[PDB]
Amino acid sequence: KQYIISEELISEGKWVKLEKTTYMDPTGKTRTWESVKRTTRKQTADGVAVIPVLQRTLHYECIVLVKQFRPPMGGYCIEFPAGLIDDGETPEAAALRELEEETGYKGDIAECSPAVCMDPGLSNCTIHIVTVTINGDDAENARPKPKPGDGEFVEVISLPKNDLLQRLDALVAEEHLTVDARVYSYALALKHAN
Amino acid sequence: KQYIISEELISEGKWVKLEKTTYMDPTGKTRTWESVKRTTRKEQTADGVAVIPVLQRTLHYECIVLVKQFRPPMGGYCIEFPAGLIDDGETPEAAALRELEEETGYKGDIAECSPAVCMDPGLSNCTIHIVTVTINGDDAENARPKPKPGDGEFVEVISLPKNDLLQRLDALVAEEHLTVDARVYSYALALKHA
Ligand SMILES: Cc1n[nH]c(C)c1-c1ccccc1N
Ligand SMILES: Cc1n[nH]c(C)c1-c1ccccc1N
Ligand SMILES: [Cl-]
Ligand SMILES: [Mg+2]
Ligand SMILES: [Mg+2]
Ligand SMILES: [Mg+2]
Ligand SMILES: [Mg+2]
Repeated sequence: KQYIISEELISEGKWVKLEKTTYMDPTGKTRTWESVKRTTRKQTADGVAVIPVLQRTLHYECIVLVKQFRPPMGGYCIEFPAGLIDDGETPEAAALRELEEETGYKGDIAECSPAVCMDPGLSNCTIHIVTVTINGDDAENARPKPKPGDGEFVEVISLPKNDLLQRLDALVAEEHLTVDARVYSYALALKHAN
Repeated sequence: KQYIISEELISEGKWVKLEKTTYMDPTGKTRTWESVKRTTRKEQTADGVAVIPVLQRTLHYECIVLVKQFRPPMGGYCIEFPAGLIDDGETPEAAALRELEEETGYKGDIAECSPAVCMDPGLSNCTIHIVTVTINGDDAENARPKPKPGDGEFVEVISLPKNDLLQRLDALVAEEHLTVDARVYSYALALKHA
């Protein structure tokens, strides 16, 4: 019933662009919407977010998270390991690559989501949420070495799965950090499931 | 270690603006970052709220109440948590309860409210409070929930069981052409993994 009529370019940067989307509402009236987009997409989605489950025997299962300075936020944020998918790359391969680059861990694919939207009121940005198990007992994951690219500066924070929300709340309280919405939504559901 | 140096405007629309952010990296080098921001924010702790509405009913499995909406940036329909911006002077809990009633028709009760969490921190400064709300479906006020949508709002309600959320979300994705929200998918994945 609703559909895109046309798109006007307001201001295109190098990486980000701002468009004025004109769309048909379900009654019949025409309405406008300043939509946001990325220029880097070719591709199933823009990027991937890795839910990395660190499994070590006789230890609590941990979720591997990344702390980075984020200039749009103007501060540090706790997030799932993540990054854009390169040209000629399946979402599963981008997940294992980004996981190793940012954390140093070599993981195995458990499952992969379809394209899911990030902030659909604001932007068109999508990701594949990729669940990855990491064998922490394997010798390749004994001394994990992050391989950061030019510009990335990532700090690894592994928190136990069984108390993820409470440990995230503790980090917000004593270090002024902004936890990611998807990380928080995941941590909430872990507690709510019971 | 890392901090904001300056923020110069590239373009400002009625609702969204694009800024050229300059920041210091941890090696001591100056770098730039195109950052997206909303013009509607002012004194609020976050831009908006996302409602995780747990519909509770005697001799019913708990349901998560979701909303289906055409989203002009995505160019199609999206399945999301009920959500909207926080009005000036409005507390996050009141915004959550109002938006839930407007989009679904349900009168909820506050369970818990998250701190400000980032929506897409590589792209924008946008934040929300994730407000968990219980809905007493046995109450007479929640018997015939009538959505009260504002100007330009056209919301359909989709209530799915909590114990089978991910599979029911996948079943909707296979049947029709629509995108599931990343926070909703993250929530459903956690319910599986717990
Ligand atoms: C979403 C949303 N919530 N509140 C407003 C004013 C918007 C908006 C409207 C058109 C284009 C971009 C926006 N960010
Ligand atoms: C995020 C991200 N992934 N890849 C690039 C080039 C960006 C980016 C960098 C600075 C400002 C805006 C952006 N979208
Ligand atoms: Cl798993
Ligand atoms: Mg990254
Ligand atoms: Mg990387
Ligand atoms: Mg809304
Ligand atoms: Mg609304």
